[PDB]
Amino acid sequence: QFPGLANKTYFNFGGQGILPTVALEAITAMYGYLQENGPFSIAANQHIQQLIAQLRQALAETFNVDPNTITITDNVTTGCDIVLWGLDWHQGDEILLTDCEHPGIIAIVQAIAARFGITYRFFPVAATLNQGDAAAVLANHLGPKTRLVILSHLLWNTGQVLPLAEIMAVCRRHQGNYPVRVLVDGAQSAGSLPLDFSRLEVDYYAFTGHKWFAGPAGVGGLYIHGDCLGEINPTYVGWRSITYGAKGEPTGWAEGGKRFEVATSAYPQYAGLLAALQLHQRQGTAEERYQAICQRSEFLWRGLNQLPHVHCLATSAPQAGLVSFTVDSPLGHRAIVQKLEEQRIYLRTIADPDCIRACCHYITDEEEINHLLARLADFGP
Amino acid sequence: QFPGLANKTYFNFGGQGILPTVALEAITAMYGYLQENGPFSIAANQHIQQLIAQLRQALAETFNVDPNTITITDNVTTGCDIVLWGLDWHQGDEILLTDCEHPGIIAIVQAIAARFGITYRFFPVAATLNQGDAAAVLANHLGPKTRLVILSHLLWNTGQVLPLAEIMAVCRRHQGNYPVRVLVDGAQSAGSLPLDFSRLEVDYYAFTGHKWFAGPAGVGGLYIHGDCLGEINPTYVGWRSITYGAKGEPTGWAEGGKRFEVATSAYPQYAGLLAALQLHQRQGTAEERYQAICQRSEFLWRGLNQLPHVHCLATSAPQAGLVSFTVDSPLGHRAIVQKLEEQRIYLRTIADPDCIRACCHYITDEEEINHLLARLADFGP
Ligand SMILES: *Cc1c(COP(=O)(O)O)cnc(C)c1O
Ligand SMILES: *Cc1c(COP(=O)(O)O)cnc(C)c1O
Ligand SMILES: [K+]
Ligand SMILES: [K+]
Repeated sequence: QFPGLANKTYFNFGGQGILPTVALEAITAMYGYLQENGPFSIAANQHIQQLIAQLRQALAETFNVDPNTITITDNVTTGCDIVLWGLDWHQGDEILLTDCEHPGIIAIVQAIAARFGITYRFFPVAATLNQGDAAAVLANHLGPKTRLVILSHLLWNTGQVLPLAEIMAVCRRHQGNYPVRVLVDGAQSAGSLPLDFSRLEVDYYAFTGHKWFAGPAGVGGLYIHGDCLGEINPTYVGWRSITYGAKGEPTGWAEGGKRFEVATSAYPQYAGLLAALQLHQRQGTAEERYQAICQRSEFLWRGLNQLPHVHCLATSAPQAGLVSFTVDSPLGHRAIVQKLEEQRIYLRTIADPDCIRACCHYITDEEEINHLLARLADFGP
Repeated sequence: QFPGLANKTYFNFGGQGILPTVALEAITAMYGYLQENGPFSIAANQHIQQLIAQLRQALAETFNVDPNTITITDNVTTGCDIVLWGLDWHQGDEILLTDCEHPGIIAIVQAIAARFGITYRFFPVAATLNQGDAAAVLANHLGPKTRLVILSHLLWNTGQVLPLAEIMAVCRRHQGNYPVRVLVDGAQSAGSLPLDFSRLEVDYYAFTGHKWFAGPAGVGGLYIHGDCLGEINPTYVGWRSITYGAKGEPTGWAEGGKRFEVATSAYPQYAGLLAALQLHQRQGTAEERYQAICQRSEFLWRGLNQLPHVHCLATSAPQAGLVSFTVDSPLGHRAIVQKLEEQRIYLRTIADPDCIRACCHYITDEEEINHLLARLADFGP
C-alpha cells in the first residue's frame, strides 16, 4: 500500500509521509469526477460539499469529537494563524512558548507582538528530555498577564512527548488576569500518538494530514473546543465562511469550524487525505499503531546506542517515533544527511539542537533500521 | 487539449475552467516525483522550490511585472485577505466597494470593519452596464476618510468590464486624508482580458488560476505594486514567510511576495497551474485569445437577442466572455439552470441581479452556442 517505501530507506515521515496508493487513487478519481460532471456545476459543487463533510467527519472521529469543532485547513501553521489572529489581544498580554517551537509559529507570534503590543517569552523544555518537568517549568513562568501558552505535543527537534495533561492542569489551576488557554502544535503528534479530545481536555489543537497521517501536502486541520470557539474571531474569511440570505448577501457565520475556512481549495486533495485516514484505521487501533511505532523507535534507538560514534539525545527509550542523535565526525550533520540521501536513506538535519532526526513509523521495518545503522556506522572521528 | 469539453456543453469557465490534459499530466508527474525521490528530502525539497519559482515567474510574465511583486495563494479571496488584513487601518477609515462584489469579499470587509473600527459604503455600478460611467459614480462617493476602493475588474454578475484606468485616475486625483488605493478582484478578468501591469497602473490585483486560466482548484495569486508592498504587513505567516538565522530562527520577512506565503501547499497543483499557463501562451497571445473570447460571446449574445423570451442584460456586445440574461418564464432562473444541467448544458444562476450567466472561452465553439440557443428556445411566458 505504500509504494514509495520500496528502493529507499525512509525515516522522514515527520517531514512528509509516504502517500499510500489508495490516496493517490482517490485524488486521481476526484479529478475524473470533476472533469465528467463539471468542474463547476450543481452536481460537482454538491459532490465537493459532500466530500468536505466526509473529511470533516473522518477527522472528528479520529479525535473523538463533534464535527462542529473541526476546521479544514491546508497545513499545521494555518491552524495556528487562525487561533493566534482570532484572539482579542490587548497590549501587554503575554504569550509563553516552549523553546522547541517551529520557526514559522514563532514568526506568527512576532507578527502579533508587533500588531497588538503583546509580549512573549520561552520556557525551557528541551532540557527536560531526560530530566526535569516541563509542567513545573511552565508553572515557574506562568504569570498574571499570561493569556496563551503554545507548545508542541511531540517536539519536532528532540522527540520529547510533552506532559500535556499536567500542563493543562497547571494552566487551569492558575489564577491570573486571564483563564490561561493552550494552543497545541500537533504536527508530529497527530497520527502517531493516540489522541482523544473527549478523554483529553484540549483548547486548540492544530495538525496536518501530510506527515504521520500520510495524506498529500496541502490538507490539514484545526480542533477548537466548543468552549473556546467564541473567543476566536474569524480573520481570513471568504465565501466558505458565511451563511447567505435571499439575495445572496452575507447573513452570519457558517456553522462551527466552517467560519474559519476561506474559499476555493484543492478538493481532490481532500479525497486523498480521506483515503489515507481510512487506511490507517484499517490497520488496528491508534493505540496498537502507537505501540508498533515505539517498538520500531526503540529498536533504532537501541541500535544507535551501540554505535560508538553516535549519541542519542534521549537517555531512555523514545516516547514516540522521533529519534534524534548526534554523530562524532569532522563532516558535520548536514554533510552526513546529504551523503545518506546519496544512498537513498532519508533523514533530516535539525537546526537546534544541531543534530540529525530519524522518524520510525508503524510501516517501518527492522531491515530498514538495520540498513540505516549499517551506513551510519561508516562515519566517525 | 481540453478533453472535458466533449460530451457536455460547458459555459461555466467563470465558475471553474475545464482542466487541460497537460495540467493533469503535470499534477500526476509531481506526485510521482515526490514518491520516487522523497516526499521529504533534499532532492524533493529543491524540486518543489524550483517549481514554486517557475510558477512565480510565469505569473510575473503573464502580467509583465517583476516576480518580486507576485505572491502565490490558493484562490482569489486569500489575495484580498492579505491586503485587507495588512493595511494599517484606523477607526473612521472608509472603504468603498461596488454593488457588484463577491459576498466572500464583503465578508472580509465586515470583519475588518469590526476589528479596526473602519466603515464601508457601496457605490452602484451594476446599472452602468449600458449607460452612465462607473468612474463618475465613484467620484460622487469619494470622501475625506476614503482609504481603499474595492472593485472587480470584470463583474461576475453582469459581465461589465469596469473602466479601470479611468477609475485609477479618479482615485489618484482625489485629495483627502489618504492617497486612495484600489484593490482589484480579478477573478473574471485574469486569463480572459489581456492584462499588463506596466502599461495599466495598478495597486493590488488578486486572482486565481482555476477559472479562466484553467488551472486546478487550489492555486491563485496576488499582485502588489512595488511601492505599495511596504504598506501591507504580513498577517497569516509561517515558515515560508521568513528569512532564517544561523540557528534556524526567524530573522525577517522573505523577499517580495514570499512574505505573504504561509506553509505547506498543494505543490503538485502548482505544476498544474504552470502547465495551463504555458498552454495558453502556445495557443496565441493574450490579445488574440481575448478577441476570440469576444467573437464567441458576441455570437452567443446575438443569438440570445433573437430569442423572443430571452433578454440579455447588455444592450451592446459583451466586453468579455460573460453574457448574463433573464428568461421570461414561470419557471425561475434556478429551475431553468437545473433543467439545462439535466441536458449537460452548464450555466450559472446569478443571485443579484436575478439572472443566468454563460461564459464563453476561446475554446468554446459555435455548435455549443447553437445547442445552448436551441435548448433555451423552449422556455416562454
Ligand atoms: C511540520 C511542522 C510544522 C509546519 O507544518 P505545516 O503543515 O507546513 O504548517 C509546524 N510545527 C512543527 C512542530 C512541525 O514539525
Ligand atoms: C469566483 C470569484 C471569487 C472567488 O474566488 P476563489 O478563488 O474561490 O476565492 C471572488 N470574486 C469574484 C468576482 C469571483 O467571480
Ligand atoms: K552510542
Ligand atoms: K431577445
